[PDB]
Amino acid sequence: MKSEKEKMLAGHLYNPADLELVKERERARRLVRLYNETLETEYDKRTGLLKELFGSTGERLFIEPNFRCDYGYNIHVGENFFMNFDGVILDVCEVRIGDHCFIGPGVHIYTATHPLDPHERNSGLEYGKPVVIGHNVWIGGRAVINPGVTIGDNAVIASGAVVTKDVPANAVVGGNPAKVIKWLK
Amino acid sequence: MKSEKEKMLAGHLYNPADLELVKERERARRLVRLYNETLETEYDKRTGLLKELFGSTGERLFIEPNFRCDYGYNIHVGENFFMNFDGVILDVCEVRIGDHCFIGPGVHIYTATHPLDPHERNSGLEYGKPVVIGHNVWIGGRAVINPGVTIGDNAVIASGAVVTKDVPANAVVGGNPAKVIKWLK
Amino acid sequence: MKSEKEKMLAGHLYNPADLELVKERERARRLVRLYNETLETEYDKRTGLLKELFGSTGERLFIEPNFRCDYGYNIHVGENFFMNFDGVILDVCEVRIGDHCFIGPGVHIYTATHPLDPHERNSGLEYGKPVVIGHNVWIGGRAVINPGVTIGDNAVIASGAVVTKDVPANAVVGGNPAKVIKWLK
Repeated sequence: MKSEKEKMLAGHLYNPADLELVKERERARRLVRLYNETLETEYDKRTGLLKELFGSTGERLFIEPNFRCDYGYNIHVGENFFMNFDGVILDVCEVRIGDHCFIGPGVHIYTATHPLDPHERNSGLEYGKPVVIGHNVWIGGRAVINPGVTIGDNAVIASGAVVTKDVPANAVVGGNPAKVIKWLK
Repeated sequence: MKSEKEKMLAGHLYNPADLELVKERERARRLVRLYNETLETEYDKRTGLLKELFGSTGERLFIEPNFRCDYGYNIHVGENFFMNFDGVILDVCEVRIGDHCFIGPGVHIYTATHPLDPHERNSGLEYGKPVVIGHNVWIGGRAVINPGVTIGDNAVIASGAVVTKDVPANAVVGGNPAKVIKWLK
Repeated sequence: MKSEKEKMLAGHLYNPADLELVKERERARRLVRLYNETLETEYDKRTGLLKELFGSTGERLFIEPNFRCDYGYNIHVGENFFMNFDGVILDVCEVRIGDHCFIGPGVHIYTATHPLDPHERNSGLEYGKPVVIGHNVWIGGRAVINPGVTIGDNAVIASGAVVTKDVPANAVVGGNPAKVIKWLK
């Protein structure tokens, strides 16, 4: 019989008050606290903390504080990852990001969600849907990436865009709900 | 013969530079500073601080740092209140929230506003309009709730929604300005 | 024969990893760290730190922590400047703001941008376009102001608005992409 963690990772309904999940969120918040307190010149300390926090990385990555996440271990980024100030990644399920990603400030990436149904939501059970972002993606500042979304290679998300569905490779999308506004290839 | 505080709470034009109001904002920011500095495992200290800061609460509530507000005492939340990372509540007038509220990260709830007219606005005088949120409401991350809005029981605010008008009970709204996208239950 | 800083300020492609630019960014973050750590009652220290950080100011200005910026010296504000909690100003190029500005919380002002082509963007070279904001402007909470935008005197930006083009004087804009929704006269 599946644990709440197994249920969470599998995209099934789970209880976030589970003791194992609580311990793991406290661990993520501890590492995030240490991260957000580092000085602007402590690059090596920052790299080390991020490689410890995330599930996987490439050689190089840089994130401006403040940063926020749920678990840490569900975040997998490619080479030369960059995220500007005040980002939030709710990584209840996997968040997999490709190489040479540029993410602007105040960007929120969500895998966490609730049942829409009033009665179901009030159970207090939640679930997640993974987010996949390809290579050479630019996510404009203040964008919102919703659970279950896949963004294709070379795509561009306009600043302030609320992305509610998959974004094709080589597309620029913007607005809310975001839609294709330009093709690059 | 009304004080600036009395005019503020009544929804009339008032001067925020008023000494009494300045002191109360200083007090809110002090409690918010103490709150934001608490460690991820300091649940009891957090509960205590929020109960001191807010006008009223139910038995249990939890907010992820960072949190910001203006006064504290104008915020009234129901049972099992949860607000995720980096929320802002500008509580110049009352913000009343029902039970079992789930609020995502980076959500802003405003009761503070200015005159549209330039001379009127440069008077420097401001005003407020209260916000009322019902029971079993889910406010998606990065939503904006404007002054004067009432959100009905069971409603869902999509991530990134900018809510400019009342939301019926059992409706799902999304967009900017938010509109009804479906009905529930 | 131009330095990366000279290309940056002139709106040309530049490399942010330039040693001079890195030094200058570290200075800005240092001063921003000192600013964000100030207590709610340290008004004089706050005023001094902002006049050090910014390119130019009027007599009086106040920003609620947290604040973020890239360089500081490209930010020029007019008399009686106010910015609420959790603002971000990416001042790769000049951000010039007039007198009596009220900026709500969580507002993002960008001058930094990337090429749309992924090979061109993957060069890692970036560029900037200045933002100009007139006098007596109200920027609603959670607005996003994109590079190259000019906002006219007495304009009002609705909360949550994503401003992708110039805003006429005496106009109210709202939405994403923002459009004029009311003329003030």
